[PDB]
Amino acid sequence: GEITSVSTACQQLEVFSRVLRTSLATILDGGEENLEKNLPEFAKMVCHGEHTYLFAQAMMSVLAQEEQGGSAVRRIAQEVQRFAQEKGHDASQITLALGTAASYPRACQALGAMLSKGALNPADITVLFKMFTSMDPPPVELIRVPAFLDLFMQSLFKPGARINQDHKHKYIHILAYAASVVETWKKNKRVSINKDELKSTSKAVETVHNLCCNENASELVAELSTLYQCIRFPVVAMGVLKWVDWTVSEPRYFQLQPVHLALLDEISTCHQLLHPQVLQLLVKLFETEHSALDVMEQLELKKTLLDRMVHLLSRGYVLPVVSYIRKCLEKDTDISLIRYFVTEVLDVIAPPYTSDFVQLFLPILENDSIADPVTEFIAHCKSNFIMVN
Amino acid sequence: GEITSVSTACQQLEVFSRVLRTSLATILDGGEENLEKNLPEFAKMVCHGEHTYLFAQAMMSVLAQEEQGGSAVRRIAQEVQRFAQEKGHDASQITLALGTAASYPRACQALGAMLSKGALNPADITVLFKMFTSMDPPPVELIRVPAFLDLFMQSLFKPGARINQDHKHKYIHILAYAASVVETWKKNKRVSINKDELKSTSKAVETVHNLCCNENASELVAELSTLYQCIRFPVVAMGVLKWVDWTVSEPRYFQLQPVHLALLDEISTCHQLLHPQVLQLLVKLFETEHSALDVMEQLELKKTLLDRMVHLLSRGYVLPVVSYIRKCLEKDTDISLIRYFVTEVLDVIAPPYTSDFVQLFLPILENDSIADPVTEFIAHCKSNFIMVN
Amino acid sequence: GEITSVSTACQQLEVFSRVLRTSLATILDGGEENLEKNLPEFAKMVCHGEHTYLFAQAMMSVLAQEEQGGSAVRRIAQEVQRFAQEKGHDASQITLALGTAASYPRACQALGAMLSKGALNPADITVLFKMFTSMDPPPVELIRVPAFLDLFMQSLFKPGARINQDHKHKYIHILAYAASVVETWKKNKRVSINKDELKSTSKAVETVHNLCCNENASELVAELSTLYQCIRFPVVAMGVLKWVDWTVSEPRYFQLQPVHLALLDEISTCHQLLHPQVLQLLVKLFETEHSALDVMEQLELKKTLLDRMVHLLSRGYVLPVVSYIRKCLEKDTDISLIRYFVTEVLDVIAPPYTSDFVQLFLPILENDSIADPVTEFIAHCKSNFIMVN
Amino acid sequence: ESDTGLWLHNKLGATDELWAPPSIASLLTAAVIDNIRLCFHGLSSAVKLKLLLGTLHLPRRTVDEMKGALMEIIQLASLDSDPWVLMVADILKSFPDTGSLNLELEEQNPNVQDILGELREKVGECEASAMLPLECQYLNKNALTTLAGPLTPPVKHFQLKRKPKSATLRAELLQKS
Amino acid sequence: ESDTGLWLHNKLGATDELWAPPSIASLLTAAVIDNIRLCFHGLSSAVKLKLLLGTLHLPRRTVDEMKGALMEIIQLASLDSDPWVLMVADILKSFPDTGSLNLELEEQNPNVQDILGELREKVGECEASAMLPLECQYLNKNALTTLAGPLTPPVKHFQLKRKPKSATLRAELLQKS
Amino acid sequence: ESDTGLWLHNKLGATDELWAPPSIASLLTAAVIDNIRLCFHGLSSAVKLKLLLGTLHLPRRTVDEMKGALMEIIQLASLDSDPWVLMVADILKSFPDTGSLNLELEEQNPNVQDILGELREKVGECEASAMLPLECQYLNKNALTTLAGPLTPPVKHFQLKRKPKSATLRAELLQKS
Ligand SMILES: [Cl-]
Ligand SMILES: [Cl-]
Ligand SMILES: [Cl-]
Ligand SMILES: [Cl-]
Ligand SMILES: [Cl-]
Ligand SMILES: [Cl-]
Repeated sequence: GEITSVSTACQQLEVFSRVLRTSLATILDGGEENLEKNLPEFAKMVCHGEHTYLFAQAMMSVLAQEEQGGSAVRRIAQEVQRFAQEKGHDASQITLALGTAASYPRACQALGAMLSKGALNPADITVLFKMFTSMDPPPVELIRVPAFLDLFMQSLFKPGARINQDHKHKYIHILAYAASVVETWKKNKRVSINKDELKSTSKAVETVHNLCCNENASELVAELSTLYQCIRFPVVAMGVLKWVDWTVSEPRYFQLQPVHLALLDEISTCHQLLHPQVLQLLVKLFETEHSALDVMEQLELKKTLLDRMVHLLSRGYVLPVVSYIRKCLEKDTDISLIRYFVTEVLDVIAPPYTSDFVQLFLPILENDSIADPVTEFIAHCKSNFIMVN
Repeated sequence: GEITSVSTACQQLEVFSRVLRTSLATILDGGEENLEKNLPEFAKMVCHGEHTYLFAQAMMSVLAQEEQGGSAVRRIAQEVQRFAQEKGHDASQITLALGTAASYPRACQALGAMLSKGALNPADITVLFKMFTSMDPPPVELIRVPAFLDLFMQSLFKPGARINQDHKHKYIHILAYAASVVETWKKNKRVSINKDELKSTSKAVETVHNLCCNENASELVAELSTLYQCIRFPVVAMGVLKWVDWTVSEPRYFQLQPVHLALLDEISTCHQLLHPQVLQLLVKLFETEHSALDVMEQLELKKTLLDRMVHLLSRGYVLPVVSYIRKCLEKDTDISLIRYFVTEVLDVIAPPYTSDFVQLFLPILENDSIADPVTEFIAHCKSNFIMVN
Repeated sequence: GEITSVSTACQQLEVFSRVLRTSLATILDGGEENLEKNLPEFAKMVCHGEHTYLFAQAMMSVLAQEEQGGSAVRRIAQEVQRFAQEKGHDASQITLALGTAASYPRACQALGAMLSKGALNPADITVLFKMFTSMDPPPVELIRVPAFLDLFMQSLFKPGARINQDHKHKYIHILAYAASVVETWKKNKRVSINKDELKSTSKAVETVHNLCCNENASELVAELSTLYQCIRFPVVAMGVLKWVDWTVSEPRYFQLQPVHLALLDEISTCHQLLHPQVLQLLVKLFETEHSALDVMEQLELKKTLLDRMVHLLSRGYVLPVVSYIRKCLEKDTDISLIRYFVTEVLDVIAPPYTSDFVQLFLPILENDSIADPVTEFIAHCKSNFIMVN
Repeated sequence: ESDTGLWLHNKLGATDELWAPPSIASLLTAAVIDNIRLCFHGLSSAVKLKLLLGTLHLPRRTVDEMKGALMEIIQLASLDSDPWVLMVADILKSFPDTGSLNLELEEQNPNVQDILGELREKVGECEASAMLPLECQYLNKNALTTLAGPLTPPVKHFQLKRKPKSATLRAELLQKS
Repeated sequence: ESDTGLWLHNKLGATDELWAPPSIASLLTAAVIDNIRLCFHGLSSAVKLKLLLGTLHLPRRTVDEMKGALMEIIQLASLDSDPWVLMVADILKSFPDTGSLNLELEEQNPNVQDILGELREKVGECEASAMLPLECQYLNKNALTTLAGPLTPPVKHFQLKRKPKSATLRAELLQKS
Repeated sequence: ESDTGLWLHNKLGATDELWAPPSIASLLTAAVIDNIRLCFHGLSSAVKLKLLLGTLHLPRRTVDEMKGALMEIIQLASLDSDPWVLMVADILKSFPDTGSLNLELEEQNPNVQDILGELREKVGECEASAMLPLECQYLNKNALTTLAGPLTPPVKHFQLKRKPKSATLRAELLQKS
């Protein structure tokens, strides 16, 4: 409810510490669903200065050491590291000093360079490649940095792109290595390295990479069966999701008769960890002002985007999806589109329902209740559910 | 604010107990006015299973033993017993085992039979009748069960009805006995039985019963003076109220030129305990969709129903009446009808006013304040009342 | 939220004391800005009876003795004393017995007489005048009573007025004495009296007094430079403000082509203590129903009154001014006028902004945000400010 | 009977039904009652709750005959693991001998103690103009006052200057005759 | 005077009036004051509150004459049963001798102690830029500063890039002459 | 260098910049590092915070050379008056020798103790289906399970009677080939 300037909140360490404590509490409460809202209010404070960034990241690293739920703080720290990156702040020096990355001179050097520049160069890629091919490769956790892996996404699956054919296998291998290789440790000593899945994963990435850069895609439908099989690899599904994003999000795309969106249903079915990104994309395309499209074309397109949400919902990502439809209803979107979402959802769901679902789906039902599965759902809820306190 | 499924709330005794504690607290807070709202949320939980019904009713019987306000819990228990009945659950076995009804074999047997079937039969009525005619009749509290007395209402005052003339006096006597007879007790020993009012009460019921079953009523206005005198007996007033209900509530009734509603004013004037039922009826008829009636006829009819509310209000049932008019204003009803209620009420009331009345009647006054007694009331309130905290 | 009758709150001393404690707390919280709202709810209770007025004023005098902030309670007491006056209650006897005014027989006698009658008479004015001309004059704090000084305002600066020329210098001198004379005390003993500013202040008042009573003003613009110089004296600025008030507030005034309002800008620039009165006047003229004025004339006139608010705002009275524009927006005034205030304010302000200002000016910005300095302000706020808790 | 516990599952194991099924009196044979002590340990809570509540639906004659067997079952239920079975066993322990339920339920029973503790205080807070039972609506004043005491008159929220429009309507309908 | 207490009821017993009625100074005869000690016990609180407050409306000459009788009445009021009468008697006890009210009111007076206790702390919390009395609005800076200290400057909520439209308006009206 | 502290103000005194300026590695000459111990006392907090954070941007070779001088400065910072300078000095004290930051920060540090105290309890409260780091989104199941354990399946908020419209769309696009 109260507002505060960034400068004031950072001037006193005492004051900054208190806001950090409540902000972090809120983000941990909001879960991954409300992450996109609760994050920037914290990140803006933390990224005010390099010293403020240092202190907050030191606090988050210590919390991340907790066996029970410490991973959730590591997520928050990575979200903030991305905020700094997108605002032109270089936080690679801090990120590497923050962990055990500095324990390996050569690799940490090459990794920090690329993280500072924000792109992948063949020089530092070869240095990493040779080391992971040797009899004694560095810990795989070193190349499993979100900021690093993303650089591969925009270099391998982005419409384009500038890349060297004599180095392409090195880019693919390092990515596939980060995605599939499994190490075993005992008392901080690495016992074995499992590379069984490295061959098939590397092939999956290489296959889809060749398809994406090609485009024209009209050849996509022909190799769809191969494409679906590769999507089962999470690293590949991320790539396809990003590729579909860059393809569709770019203006002057909707002049065709859409296979790009159809792939999203396969992504959702295979990978629950990608559901909040799939939805994030679907709501980005749902709120775009298509000035080049015809009115009837805008309506059907939005219906198409809703069909993706209903599919996503049917994969077990229901509460955040239902929540979004209620938000644009109470606050814009025409009534016909909201009624279509209700119709389609009520056509595939059945009791028992949880109270958490009813608490969100019943209110959206009784705002403009004129449309029988609707009244039957209301009758069920009235019979089987109770308000407390 | 939070919602809960019935199944979940009943699975754990610990959890069920906590909800019972807060639900009962709320109902006791809401008074008889907010009873119709706060009851079903509790009743649905309690009536989930016979074992849940048993536990809750055992808890309520123990609370009912409190000399100071225990009667209010007995009311709640009876409201829940009715909920179970209306949902097809048989809770007669529990109800009788709950009290000292089981102390009298013959009577308790006949009383449970009829309570289980939900109707009155001449067989079990005769068994009760002979016992209350003998030199040593059972305690009158035994036939003073709400569920039992209601069976008399739909058998004596309902449009109809199926009844035996050779048994009619037995039905009338038992009802009049429950309504008028007064026992004196000392150390759980009955000292005397007062039947002084049994003759006149029995006659009052018999008189109005003959009038109601007759109908056509066009003969009602002729015997109106007799009818008003009988209404002074509360048991008869209940009958007339139920009869007026069944008469008017039945579709295709409003084709006549209404004496049935006029009787309600006499009910209200004589019996304060029947005010929440009178209002409950008036709001049921006020919310009915009369598709057979003309638009102008619908308007005047609703004005007529409002005239009953203003009369009821003038009998000291003001706060629940004022509260209802504010509810349909803030949330439907046309402005003209709301303005008529304001006009009529302000034409008969005068200072001093209580803060409780002003807190409800002043807000309804200043929503669309264009209609002088109105501004004069506002001037009084502004001069004599203060907001705190 | 809860409402209470005045009678009930005063019948029990215990109850009255509790309401006094919370009411006073609220008024001290509301500051001078929310004073006009939080005052009448307290004053109505206190002015219920003379005994209630006595008790409350005794409590406030004791609180006023606190060196740290006791002056704020003296303000509240004076506001209540005015409430009693405006409701026909005479509280002069209590007011004088409340302080050390009763220590000086002659003066206190004359001062109470005029305070009881509510006007200035030459008889009691001469008694005060002779005493303040003698070698040993009474304490100046005695004539520094708000209720007294106001009597001078309506006698010297009101359109008119009934006054004696042989006594006029006595009226002027006493006022100028109260405004400029500075005494020094040591252990409740008056050491010296400084009258250095008495001559120039007396002249300033006399000059503007002659101008105001004259009128026709069309001669006002000619002597504007003299008028601005006199306004620097706070006592004179009060007079001009009151005079402008009586002039403009009187119906059938807006038939001319306005210098009266232009003087308000000079008042605001010179005296921060008069800002809440300047605004109080501006909002009184902004809410007047000018039935004699043309629609286009009503629009431009309201724009003119807004120009005074923007000037006032630029003098450091911003938060109460911004707050009023938001109140009439959320609750009436046409959109064009609200957009003009936004335009003019955003044309003269620049970073840094306080969070207190943003918390009020940002919400008013994003209600109907279509009008670039607007979006640039929003961009600044989004970059530099954070919501907490 | 062979596998008498399996047979009770096919009769009362229905999760849909949570109340006594129609013709429950015929399902509880006297011989079955004597067979319940043999197979009770393996029964589910749902079936036990239907079994125990079933004793209330038996005629006074049938109950008195196997009251010894009923006491044995109710005792078994008072040693159960399910808190619901335990609570029901404490309410019915007085039934087979007296035909009435037990309302002394606070002994070493935290739930009941917490319920009655909090609500007894709440009940006493709302003794002012407390709502009466439904039967009171059917009673003449003297019976009403004997049973529940004098009624509290309605709060006077205002003062009537004149009588409403309904007062004239009563006189009219009385003039028609 | 016969039934002097009955006569006070017909003069001050008006429940509508809660302040000193017009010509209250003429109602309080010196002889009446000496008659109040005879009939005070039966008077209502309302009349006593009009009686006690009435002493403030009497001229200094009239008060000083029967100051002994006034002290006797105020003492009687300090032994009253009504808390309002008691509070007023404690404020006026200093008046007949000094002509000023008593502001020492905390001695064995829970109400006053609770009022001043809570508010003294509240008053100190809002000493920052506290609102000044009304007379300060009429004072020249030197008198103002002597009395209330330096004024706190307005909070700077922004920074002026340019002067508003009202600045040009001042120059115009100065050019017209 | 003469007035080496004045020169640091003209290079890092910019209040606008709160992060390491471009080419900060070239500004921190080895000789300058040895000059910081001479002029540190007069430096502002802003410049010190740019100075201390600047050590992270120096290559491992440059750091190891003047690690003795860096330890001396970091020690000086641990005796500063600004709480921000003190906090940063405690995090970097492990750097010039190990190349890694210090995460043992609770020793006599009320702020850190209060942060970690409250949040360690909060982190443990949300261990149920806690959000995973971003790298997990890129991993095959076996690597994912090794690193973060089995994923909690989605909560079943309902039961699917039929498959949605998107199921038919998959079959169509597979038939086209
Ligand atoms: Cl997965
Ligand atoms: Cl369910
Ligand atoms: Cl009655
Ligand atoms: Cl009143
Ligand atoms: Cl000033
Ligand atoms: Cl700022």
